[PDB]
Amino acid sequence: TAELKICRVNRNSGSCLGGDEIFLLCDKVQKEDIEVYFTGPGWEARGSFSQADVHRQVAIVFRTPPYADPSLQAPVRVSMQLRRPSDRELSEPMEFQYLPD
Amino acid sequence: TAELKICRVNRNSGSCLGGDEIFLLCDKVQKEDIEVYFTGPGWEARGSFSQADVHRQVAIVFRTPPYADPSLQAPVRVSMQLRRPSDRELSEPMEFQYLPD
Repeated sequence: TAELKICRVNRNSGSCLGGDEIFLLCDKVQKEDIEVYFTGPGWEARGSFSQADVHRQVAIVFRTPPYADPSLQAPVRVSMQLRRPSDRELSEPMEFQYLPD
Repeated sequence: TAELKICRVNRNSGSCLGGDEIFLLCDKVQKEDIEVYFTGPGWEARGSFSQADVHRQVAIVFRTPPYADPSLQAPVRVSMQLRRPSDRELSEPMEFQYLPD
């Protein structure tokens, strides 16, 4: 919200086993102070990427973490958004669906 | 090379039928003065996108053009570069494999 805005992603669905490469275009973030959060009832994990994975401050390339359930028979919706660890500011969520692999 | 540089892509392969969504991260570009130049023996096609697909001057999301031949029975490797129409500037080539489809 406010400052944190996801402009586009390459995909918004993905295996519950994690490891899907995600291209996230956004407004200015600071590689040193940024994270990509996945949230749902009883669960929360971050996408994996390095400061190096943040492109010109307006793009993040990371891998989705595995969902809390690897034995998913159907899709589970989860909120994916930018988190600034220092102040916990969150971007507006974007629906992500972990599906059965 | 110099002005033009492709930093990262979501994929380096796709249907010879074209229309695959590509996320290309690059050094700074002019949206009105930028194109994605696919080149091959006696062939050159272009990435389809609008100036709105250029995210903050350092990213382009485009649909690949179809390959010269739809009857691909094997993968064919072609070039993929950034091009700046105004001065015919070219970035170094990145390989892109068109696949049978």
